[PDB]
Amino acid sequence: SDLACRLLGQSMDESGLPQLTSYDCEVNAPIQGSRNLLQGEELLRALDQVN
Amino acid sequence: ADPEKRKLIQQQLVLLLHAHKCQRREQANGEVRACSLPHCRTMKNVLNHMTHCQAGKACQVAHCASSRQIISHWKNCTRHDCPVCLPLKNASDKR
Ligand SMILES: [Zn+2]
Ligand SMILES: [Zn+2]
Ligand SMILES: [Zn+2]
Repeated sequence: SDLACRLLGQSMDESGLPQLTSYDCEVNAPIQGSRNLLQGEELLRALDQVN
Repeated sequence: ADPEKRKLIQQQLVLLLHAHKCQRREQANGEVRACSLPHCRTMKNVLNHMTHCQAGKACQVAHCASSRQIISHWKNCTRHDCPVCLPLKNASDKR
């Protein structure tokens, strides 16, 4: 199917979609170097690089 | 931190990437729907919101607060091996 999507079922089983937050995500998987918030045009540019 | 929260974050990261991948592919070239995952439309709505919204830390919406964080991580992360960043950067399956 797709490489990224490998056994999504693993985590998808837990309710469906969670109610995570900026705090929870920052705590669990800290941004390399220094914490920030990637926003606007740069989001789509970052998502495009998958191709 | 908690391992099951990491599991949840892993799927959010993959789903958010799918939302744009699906959109991109469909617009570029398609006949049969590019989409596979049910939750894709939910992430597409979140994707649209993220670009318009500028509150970030202050945004009360779970999705907005989370989605900015996952993309921030993936963009900055240049680690030897990370449970999401590595397979995304260097796809194991190639043709
Ligand atoms: Zn889709
Ligand atoms: Zn927002
Ligand atoms: Zn990483």
